Parts: sequence; structure tokens; C-alpha cells
Amino acid sequence: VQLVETGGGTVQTGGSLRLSCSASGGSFSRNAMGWFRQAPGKEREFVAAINWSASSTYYRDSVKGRFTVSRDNAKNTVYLHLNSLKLEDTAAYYCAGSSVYAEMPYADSVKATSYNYWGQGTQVTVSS
Amino acid sequence: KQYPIINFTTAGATVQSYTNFIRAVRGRLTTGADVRHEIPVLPNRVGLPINQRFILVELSNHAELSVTLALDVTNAYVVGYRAGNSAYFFHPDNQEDAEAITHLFTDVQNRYTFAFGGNYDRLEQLAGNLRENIELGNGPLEEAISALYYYSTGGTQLPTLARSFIICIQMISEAARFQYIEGEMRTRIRYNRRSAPDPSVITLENSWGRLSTAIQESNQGAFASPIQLQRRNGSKFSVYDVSILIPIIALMVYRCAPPP
Repeated sequence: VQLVETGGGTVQTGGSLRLSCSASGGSFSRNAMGWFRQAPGKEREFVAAINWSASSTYYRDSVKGRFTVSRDNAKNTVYLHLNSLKLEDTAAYYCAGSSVYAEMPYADSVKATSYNYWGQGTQVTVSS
Repeated sequence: KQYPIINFTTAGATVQSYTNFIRAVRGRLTTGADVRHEIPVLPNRVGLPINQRFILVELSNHAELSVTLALDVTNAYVVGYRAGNSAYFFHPDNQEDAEAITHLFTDVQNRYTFAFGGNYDRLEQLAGNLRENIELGNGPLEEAISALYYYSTGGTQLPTLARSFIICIQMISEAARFQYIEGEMRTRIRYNRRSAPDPSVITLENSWGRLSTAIQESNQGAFASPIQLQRRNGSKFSVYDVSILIPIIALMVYRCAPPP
């Protein structure tokens, strides 16, 4: 299965944007999805993860209660809703699914090692 | 206490204890007390309490590797397993099932759910081989375990992991579903051989849910419609009646309620 990401661009402090990733074909909707980001010269970070159902969501501590990850298996897209944007959140955001697992323990869900396919990394910048 | 545990090991090779084991399993799978033409029907999934819905089959190696397996007492099919502190479940193709499997290995640490189900044609891919070409008997059963146990550690590839799945199911589930297929395993053992299954079996496996249906909806045992299976010669032929299958089939998935 192949992934395509949408959204991302110029935003200003305290604003909102919604990233989405549409999967065409493959096992999507039987697959766990997860969002990762990296700023230049900064560490790669876990952002959010969601399972097949999806009844289980995990969020990076800094984004807890700010970002919400959603998915529509009927529309074959997974959503990352970014609210209340801090400057901290400027980065390229990547979406990755795992065709092996519909769900993971979160030790594996937090690592990018556990995901076998990715999108193209739509860019997100936060101004102020 | 938790779900029942039927214990078995590939160390003691006694071809009796294997039987005592498959009979232990069948004993837990149903109570009997519902039998259609001498063939017991598995408990109806509707109304069945989750605390009553699963069975645990623990399996030991000669390398002394223990892996616990969970079966659905309605279909006698493997829903997932436990090796070490990690637990892996097949994809719960409906909502109600998803809920139920969470009652399994609650005290396990890492709970995984595969994106795939446990049905043959699916595992026949990942394994890369097919049931027809995949080896069975007590030989593959020692290695099928060392695969599963070592999967949690990422020391077993998925292809050999689905391959290891295909070996287990047939040698437990289908063995308990069929007296015929059960006996076929003792054979490979008593002389200590190992080999692949014949059309006699495979056609039985594919047909089990079919037969259960045909038998319970039969008029006085007479199938409303015939069903084609094969023998080792590969030759096809049809069954019009429940009779032949009594020495063959052990348990039936609940299909309907009993007639007069």
C-alpha cells in the first residue's frame, strides 16, 4: 500500500491545521498508523499513533490533549488534527502504517522501526 | 481461575499421550450433550459467556520452549498465542469478536493484533508455500514452537512464522475437528515420520464448516446437497450422507438447533 499526505504549510502561533493521509490499496484499515516528525538539526519525534479499530490512540507527551489522531477506514485516510500550535511544532510530518500489525504495544508504536511503509512528508511551519 | 489449560509436550513422544491430549481438548471444547448423529456439536456462540468462550493449549518443546495457544470453543480455531510476555492475536474480522479476544492473556505485557486473519489461504501466502507443500507431523511441531516462542524476540521471520502457524492449526484444531485427521498425525509419529497432507485431509479442512452445515441441515442425515472431497489418490467423490463422516468428523460448528 502507498501513502499520500495532505495539509501542512504556513501557520501562526496558536493556530490550527489538519494533516491527513490517504492510503490507496493495500491492507489499510487493517493497519496501525502513526505520525512522526522531524525538525532540521533536531531529533526525530513520535507524534501520534492509532490502531485499526481504532479504539487506542497514543500521543507524544508534549502534544497530549492538543493533537488528536483520527482515521476513516471507509475513506481510507488517517487524520492528524493539529490545534493550538506552538513554535515547537514546526517540522515535516510523516505518516507511517504497518501492514503486519493492526495494533502495537506502544513500545513498538513509539518507534519508527515498527512501521514498514510511509508517506511523502508534507511540510508544516508555525510563524510568530 | 482463568481459561482451562490442556498441556502437551513433544518431548515424551508417546503416541498414546498425543491421543489423550486431543481427547482432553475435545473434552474442553464441548460438553457433548448436544450430538447430531453421534457427532457432538460445539457450543453455540450466541449467549456464550466470554469466561466460557476460550481454551488454552500449552505446548512444550525438546528445547523446552513454552507457548500458550488460545482457541475459540465455538469453532475450535486458534485466535492467537502467548510466548513469554508478548501476546499475538489474529485479526478479529467482526466487532463482537474484537471485544472478546481482549479477555485473553490480560496479564500479558505486549499485546499485538495482526493485520491478517488465521485462515489458510492467507497464511499460505506469508509462508510462501502451501498446505500441500508444507510438512507436518511431530517434526514440524517442535520447530513450529521454536518459531512462535522466538517471534517475540524477532528471531523468527514472518514467512516461517505463518508457516509455523499452518503446522500448528492443522495439528491441533483440525486434528480435534476430525477423528480421521487426528489419526493421521499419530501415524507420522508412531513410526516417527514427517510429511505433507493429502487431498483427503485438505479437502476435509476446507470442507469442515461446510459439512457441519450439511449435516445439521440434513433431513434425517441425508444431505440436501452433495459435497465433493478427495482421497489420497486425489480422486474426487461426493458424500450424500452423514454416515461415512462419523468415523471421520469429531466436532461440528453450531449451525442450527436440533430437529424433533
